[PDB]
Amino acid sequence: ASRHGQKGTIGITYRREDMPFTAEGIVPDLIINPHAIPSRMTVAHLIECLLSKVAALSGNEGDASPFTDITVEGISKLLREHGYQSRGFEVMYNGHTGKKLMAQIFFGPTYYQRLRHMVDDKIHARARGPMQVLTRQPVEGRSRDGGLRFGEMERDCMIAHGAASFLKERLMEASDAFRVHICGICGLMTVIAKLN
Amino acid sequence: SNTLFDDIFQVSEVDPGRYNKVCRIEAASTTQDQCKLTLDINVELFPVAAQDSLTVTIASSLTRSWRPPQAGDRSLADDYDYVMYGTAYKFEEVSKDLIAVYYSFGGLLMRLEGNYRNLNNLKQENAYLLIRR
Amino acid sequence: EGLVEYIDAEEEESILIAMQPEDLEPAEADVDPAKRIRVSHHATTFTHCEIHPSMILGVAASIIPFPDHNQSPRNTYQSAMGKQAMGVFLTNYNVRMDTMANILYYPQKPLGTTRAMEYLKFRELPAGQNAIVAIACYSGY
Amino acid sequence: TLSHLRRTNTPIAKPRQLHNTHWGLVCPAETPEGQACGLVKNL
Amino acid sequence: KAIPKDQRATTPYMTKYERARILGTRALQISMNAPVFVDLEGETDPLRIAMKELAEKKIPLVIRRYLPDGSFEDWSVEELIVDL
Amino acid sequence: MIVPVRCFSCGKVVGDKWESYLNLLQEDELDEGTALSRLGLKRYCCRRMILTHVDLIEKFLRYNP
Amino acid sequence: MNAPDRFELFLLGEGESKLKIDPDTKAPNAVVITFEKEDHTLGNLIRAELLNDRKVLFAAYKVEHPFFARFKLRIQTTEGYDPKDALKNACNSIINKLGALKTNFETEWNLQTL
Amino acid sequence: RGNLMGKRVDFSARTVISGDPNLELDQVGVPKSIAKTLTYPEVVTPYNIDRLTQLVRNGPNEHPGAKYVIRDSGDRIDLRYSKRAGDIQLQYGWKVERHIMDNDPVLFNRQPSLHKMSMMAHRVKVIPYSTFRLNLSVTSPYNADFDGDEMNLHVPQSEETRAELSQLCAVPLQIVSPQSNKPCMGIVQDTLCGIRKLTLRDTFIELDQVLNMLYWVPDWDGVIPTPAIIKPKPLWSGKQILSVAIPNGIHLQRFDEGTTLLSPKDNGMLIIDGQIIFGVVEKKTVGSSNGGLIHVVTREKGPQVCAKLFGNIQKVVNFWLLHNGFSTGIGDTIADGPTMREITETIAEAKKKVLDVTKEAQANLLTAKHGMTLRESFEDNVVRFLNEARDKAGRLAEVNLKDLNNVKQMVMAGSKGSFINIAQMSACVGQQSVEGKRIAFGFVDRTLPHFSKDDYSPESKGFVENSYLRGLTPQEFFFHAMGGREGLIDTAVKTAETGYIQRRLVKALEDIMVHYDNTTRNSLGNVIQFIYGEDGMDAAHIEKQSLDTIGGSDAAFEK
Amino acid sequence: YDRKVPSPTGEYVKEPEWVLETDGVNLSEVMTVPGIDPTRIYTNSFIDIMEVLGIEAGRAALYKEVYNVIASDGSYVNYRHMALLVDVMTTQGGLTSVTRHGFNRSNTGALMRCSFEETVEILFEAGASAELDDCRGVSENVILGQMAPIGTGAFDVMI
Amino acid sequence: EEGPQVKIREASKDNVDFILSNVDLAMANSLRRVMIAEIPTLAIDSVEVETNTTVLADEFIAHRLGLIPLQSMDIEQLEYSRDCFCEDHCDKCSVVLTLQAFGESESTTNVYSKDLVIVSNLMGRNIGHPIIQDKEGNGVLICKLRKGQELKLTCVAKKGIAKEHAKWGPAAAIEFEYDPWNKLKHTDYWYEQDSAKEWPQSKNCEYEDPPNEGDPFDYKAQADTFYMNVESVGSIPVDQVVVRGIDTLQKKVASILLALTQM
Amino acid sequence: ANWPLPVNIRRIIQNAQQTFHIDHTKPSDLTIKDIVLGVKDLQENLLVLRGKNEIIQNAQRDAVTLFCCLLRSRLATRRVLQEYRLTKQAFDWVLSNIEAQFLRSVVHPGEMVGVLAAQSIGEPATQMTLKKVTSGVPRLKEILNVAKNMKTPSLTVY
DNA sequence: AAATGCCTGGTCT
RNA sequence: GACCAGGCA
Ligand SMILES: [Mg+2]
Ligand SMILES: [Zn+2]
Ligand SMILES: [Zn+2]
Ligand SMILES: [Zn+2]
Repeated sequence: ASRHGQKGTIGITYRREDMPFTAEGIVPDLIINPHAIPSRMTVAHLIECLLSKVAALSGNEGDASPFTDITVEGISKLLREHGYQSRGFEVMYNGHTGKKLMAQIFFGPTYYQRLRHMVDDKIHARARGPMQVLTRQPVEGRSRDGGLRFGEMERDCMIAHGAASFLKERLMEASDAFRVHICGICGLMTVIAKLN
Repeated sequence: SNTLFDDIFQVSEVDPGRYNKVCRIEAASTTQDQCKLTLDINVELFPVAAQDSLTVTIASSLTRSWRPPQAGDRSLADDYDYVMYGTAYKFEEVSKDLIAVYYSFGGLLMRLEGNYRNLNNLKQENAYLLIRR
Repeated sequence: EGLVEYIDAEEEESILIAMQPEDLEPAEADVDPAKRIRVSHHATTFTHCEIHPSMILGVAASIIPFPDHNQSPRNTYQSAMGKQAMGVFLTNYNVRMDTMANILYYPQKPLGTTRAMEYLKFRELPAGQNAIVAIACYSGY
Repeated sequence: TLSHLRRTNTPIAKPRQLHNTHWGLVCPAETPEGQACGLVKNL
Repeated sequence: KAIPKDQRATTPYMTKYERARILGTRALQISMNAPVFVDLEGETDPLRIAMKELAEKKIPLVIRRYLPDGSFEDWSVEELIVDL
Repeated sequence: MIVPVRCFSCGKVVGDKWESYLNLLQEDELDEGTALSRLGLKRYCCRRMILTHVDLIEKFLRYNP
Repeated sequence: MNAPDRFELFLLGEGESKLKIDPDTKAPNAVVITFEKEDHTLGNLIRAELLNDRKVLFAAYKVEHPFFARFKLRIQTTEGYDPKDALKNACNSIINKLGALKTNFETEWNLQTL
Repeated sequence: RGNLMGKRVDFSARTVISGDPNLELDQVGVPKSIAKTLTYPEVVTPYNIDRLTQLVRNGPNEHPGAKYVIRDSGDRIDLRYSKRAGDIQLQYGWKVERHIMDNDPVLFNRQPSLHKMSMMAHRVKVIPYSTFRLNLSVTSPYNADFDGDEMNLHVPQSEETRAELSQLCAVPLQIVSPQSNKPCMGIVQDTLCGIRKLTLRDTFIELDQVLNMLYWVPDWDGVIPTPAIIKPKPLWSGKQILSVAIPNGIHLQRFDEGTTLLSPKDNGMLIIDGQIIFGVVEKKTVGSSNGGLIHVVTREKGPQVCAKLFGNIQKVVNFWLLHNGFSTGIGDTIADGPTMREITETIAEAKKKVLDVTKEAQANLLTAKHGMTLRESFEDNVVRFLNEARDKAGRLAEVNLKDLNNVKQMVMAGSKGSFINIAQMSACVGQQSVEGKRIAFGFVDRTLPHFSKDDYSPESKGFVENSYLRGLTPQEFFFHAMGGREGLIDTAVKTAETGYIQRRLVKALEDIMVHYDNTTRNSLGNVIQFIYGEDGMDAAHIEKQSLDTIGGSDAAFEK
Repeated sequence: YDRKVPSPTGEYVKEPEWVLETDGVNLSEVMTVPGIDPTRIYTNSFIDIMEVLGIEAGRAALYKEVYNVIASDGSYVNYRHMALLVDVMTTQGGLTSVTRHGFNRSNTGALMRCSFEETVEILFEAGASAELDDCRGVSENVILGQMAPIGTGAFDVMI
Repeated sequence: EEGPQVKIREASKDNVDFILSNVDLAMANSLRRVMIAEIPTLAIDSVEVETNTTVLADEFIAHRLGLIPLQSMDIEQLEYSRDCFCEDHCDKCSVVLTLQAFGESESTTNVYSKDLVIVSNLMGRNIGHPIIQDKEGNGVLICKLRKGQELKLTCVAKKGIAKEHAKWGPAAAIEFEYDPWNKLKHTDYWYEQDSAKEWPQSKNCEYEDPPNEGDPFDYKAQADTFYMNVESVGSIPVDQVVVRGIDTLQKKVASILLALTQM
Repeated sequence: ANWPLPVNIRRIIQNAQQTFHIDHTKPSDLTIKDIVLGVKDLQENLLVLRGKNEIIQNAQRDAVTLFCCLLRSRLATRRVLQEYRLTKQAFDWVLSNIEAQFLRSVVHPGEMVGVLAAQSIGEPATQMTLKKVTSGVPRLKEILNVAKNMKTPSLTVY
């Protein structure tokens, strides 16, 4: 995630070549979709880039302190003196093709955090393992190789899909499943089973 | 193997409404005051301007996958400069002793107004637009 | 030497506080169009002046660059995530035996700092890297 | 760690609202989402 | 409480749910090495087969439509129209 | 934790320029900016690599055993 | 843990041949050649050359999924012209130009001082 | 609640999800490992033994393999341990718990599941790496996004069970949802933002690409369509090729504000014989709207054909965009120099109005409207005054934005953004508010200790004049923060309270269904509706039509 | 207020009209007031509309209401849906809440009520007065792990 | 000569700014990529750790070793271990270096790549030599030790390519521009007023003629002439990256030709 | 005049407009009897119920009234002839078409509307989060609970 | 009498 | 069992 409340998981990695590139030959370490910006109004993010760019260039620590007189202009003014378009855009060429990209792109350095919680630490996936002794129902947690909760809410959906059979198969054949003997007179599980 | 409409037009206005490679042209017809024209033209490939003498042609000839060169030494309804292909959609009664039509060249549009075209103008997809000088 | 005082919310009720000292105690005798707009120092009453507004913040939010160019709630989110970030939580992580520890291989101090990170020792034990990012529609992935 | 050591909890009319008087004392932003939002504060 | 083949008011058309259960149940029989009343143009998946046993009205199954009182109406997959 | 061998971004070996960089700062009394350029680090992908590094190892070495 | 070995990007595994040639079914004199453990570098280069031949009516290519390193080149040529030939030629014309560039560069590189 | 109606079931799997543009709408990407765990009891049959035996030989740790072999007696031959695991001659009648393979039907859901759409059947597609991979246009029904959401997968165990998923709960079958009686899956983000550009009249494509785009569409009839242009250069338009995605027989008329079978603004929409004639393609056309190219294509060509429509449109548009590129930066939030001037003063007068009201009010000259305190009326005015101010400075900003401005550029597609976003990012942010009122006097008669007692001026009570661009001032900050909080809080509330309602409704109606006499009764049999929805018509098979006999002058009804 | 109205010439026009909105309710006495059009007087207090105009009207408002909640949010929902609700809320001749005080008392088998807020109790007052559950509720067949009268389990299949 | 033709401007041990003209953009690129990703090289691809009393982790150190650039000119006569008929490795498919460092002084001993010590028999081929461009001659700073810290390693450098791993890239960074003035109109610049006053002007413009005001749009022109520059890590002399690049690409092509044949 | 009804007639028409290539230049072969009597007859084969008795035969009429209105206003003599030059063939097709579609738009016994509805209201409800009345969640809550202490009562008189 | 769903993890009796 | 911390919403 950036430092502006914008988290995201990786969706694929591209090797240097397949990546879009700068005429200078610089290529991005990360690419985020423009669409995660208009609505979140997280402008500072954009700014920070403008700043961090200029900074890295001129080897100056970029001062993004809150209430200061630091302007997006004063910065854009500095970045131009550095031979770059005053906003962060930079013509870029499509890695596959080498051709130019019809749309210049916001390119610069931005401080990004590596959050904990990594797929591999979550990928649980069970196919009938150990069950609770008390309910004869699958156990909780993945550290124990348990089952996923097909709670109330999921059921309603199945009911809504009119998929009667599936439901039975979910709430029975998988998890609780037990055979009991009953008295054909007092429907109680009071019938001594002597199978032999 | 035909031709369906010929006519020189005088361009009165050229409008580039927030497009840099397209302008919507409106040129009147020399000869029959009844005929007027509204067209979308790629001003990047075929400039135009204030009062030009444009020659227009329609037809439906010179639908199988498109091919390109070779015939560069074959057929050639290239007696013009600018040319388009399209599909016509609606024929309308401008009412009175006049009638109009609408063609779409992959989005580039054209409306033609007159009357004797009831015959000379097709009624189907086919429809090339040829312009010269 | 009485140049400062400790005020609690109760006494705060009875005082007038100027934000910036400068910008709030010169006499009004052209303005940069890119700077935000501030009202005026209307008060012949000031008894105190803020050490520095950026101080109204605390640890977490302190590490946000320009959180004053950011939509309110997004600042709160970031503050909750800065605590899930990786980095060197202590130079002696190697000598401490504790349930899970996550350390960054090559921590980088941010190109974008806050005059309040100097005290939060951020630059010394950074949590995050300075990646070259591109906001662009690429493979659609 | 710094943030944990500078934390505040409030058990149990409107208490999770950021409040005027809080200015200067508690961080206006830092606070957990949902559950104990506004109840857990940070100096 | 039964209802003669006449005075039948239920939908002539087969409900999706009915066909999905019919499809399932035949697909299941087919998966259990049961005779196939159709000629496979080269099909192997039980369901895919069973689908084709229906497309050629050759599925010996009948649906019993219980009304809300207790009565019902027996319709045969041969009768029922499969538009959907 | 030690100067990254090579730049994440472009791959320009960089780990063989830390000490050089430091000297350029302390003795040559230069500003981080030029010091960089003199070391041949002209693009920002390769400038943040050194400029931002926080040589933590120097603090891990003070731990006796 | 679900990551595939890097070498699967350029090393054919078992039952994988560099090329597969199936006859397209939609058009005539059309062929879809699938390439294995090859990406854009080749695909696009050959697509571009294949479009210099005036007896070539069509030629496109696609890496259907980044995960995997393989692609498809489609070719349609003038009656009597076998695309496989249209392919052969292209690869050659390509190699030739390449050799050329190799030389001319090596030439210039030698007139250089430093 | 947690053991009888809600149990922990076997054959379930869960991980992080991420979008995959080269996966079909109705599929789902299952990471190899998970597939190697989840299994499916298939009985041995002459129509399969070869494949089955072959898999049993592949064993439990190579994908197309299996685990366990079940026999007549009911014994379980564990394929990973078993002197005889490299032996085993399959016998008709036996069961081979096999790995989950490609094309299996599986129930995929995201929680909370407050829909049918929250649980849908997808065709399996085993792939590398470890995240469920899903088509983007399957995003909204599950209400997912890829910032970290995890999703649950369940595998049918019975031949029937499968059928029940593939015939009733399949993603295709769910495109047109009965709740909103419109479709519930559109085209988003890149594909949407792009499709628009790709459509602009100004947008033309040439040979090399065209040929790729065409090929890119899998169902291509390989027949290169004739260029819109054949003159100096044979160029195709965007519409031209996109139309390849649209199948034949699809028709669609639109007409937005200024449309006119010549739509000078490339407005409305006109699609005939699956060929786009006029109009830029954006949300209204391809969104998940009522009239939509999707609502029409589902109803006309079939769920599946329409299922495909998605990938196609995507594959083409995505590719096109992959090569056109698109982005955004601060620059996109900067307004014309003279504009900020006109804006800053636009506010300058709003403040004077508030001030002029204020003095009026303090003179007791004000006339209190009926039912309101002269005090109430006062407040309401200022609030109105300030809102308008914001909205006009905002509008003022929206006009600068050149068609090339990426933000505006997304707003036009309808791919993210709205007036408000622009207005706040570019011009004045706005009047903060807590409990429907402008910031209160937490302190005695004042907002903060930086103001004098009794001060109802805008700055004092929460009016953030600046923009997110220019930056807020401490006070502004703090204020905007207060509102910020009010938001986050009722956010946490509006969730639980609703979650509860969602249930009471579900329990209350739970057992109500349309019986075989077209009636609608609950378990008891007690009739609730003599005809469902009063027309015994299914919600999905409905659409907003115009009753041409109600309106128009009496003369026109006659003419 | 704005009200479209058929004009003598046929077209619907906009004939604005004065309307009084109130901050307090007492329907029973206001209709009777002269000058007002008692045909249209309305209130968002369906209960009151119930007690005064009958239940069939109450159902109406009950919907008119719910609807407004959902549409004020720009959102739409097909009639039938809300219809069903309101009706289910309106068949027992009175206004039955979606709360436990309403539909769990309903006349239903014990088990359904079991799955909602007053299990324990519901099962006792159910045991005490020997209740016989038909076992035709979906919620109960779920408890017994059997198919239910759902799409797949409404019709029976036979040879 | 024939088509494709170059025009070196700059040149040194590391860079080679040059003009590549009369070629297809498709090629300019294919070339560019290949340079970046398929030219072979020698690099440590296996570290056997004997002792590590250091402050750094084993694999952390191992990672860096892999990244350390090694000589690779004669890599064309060193095999891929996966093709050598040896069990594991040998002197026909690898190069083994030893690293031994002991914290001797109480003044922090640094460990450079210049300390790797080729143990295997190079067999008289220029291969696997800690590349050093330092001024002081201490290629890369691998690690630092304290009072009495030990580090005893044994690495096995193998032939590889940027594709299996980036450590195997010889290229570093490649500049690449074409049509400095947007005559080709392959882009539509983003502006606030004058896209010409806001967007910089590339050095490459100087090497080309302007657009001539009223001239129409050149709708038939394609991309000729490209202004590149190859930076070089150094395991390979810059000239080579360009050649070997051209070579490799050329071989890749040939193998498809050879393919049809065996088909 | 815009109300959700099964069978988008407008479409069927357009889907005849070009399936039979209908030229707006020559006259149709439609008999005024054809159209008028045809449209009428169509209205007999829509059905939603099939009991042969009075009561049910009257329900069936009710449940179709509206749609039919749509149907009649659309398939009117002028219209058919002047608005969209159909032909005995096209027209005749359009009819057979509507029927089928209609029959396809009927609900299927089994459809679990109870839940289907509950959710259709609960969902768009969990999308609500914010001219002085009680709306949103609170109000919806007010309603469902059948509260008597509503905060924003009001009476609207005309 | 009731007060979202689900999911992972960590400490102490 | 007690309990708090976190992810999505
Ligand atoms: Mg989320
Ligand atoms: Zn008994
Ligand atoms: Zn670099
Ligand atoms: Zn060897």
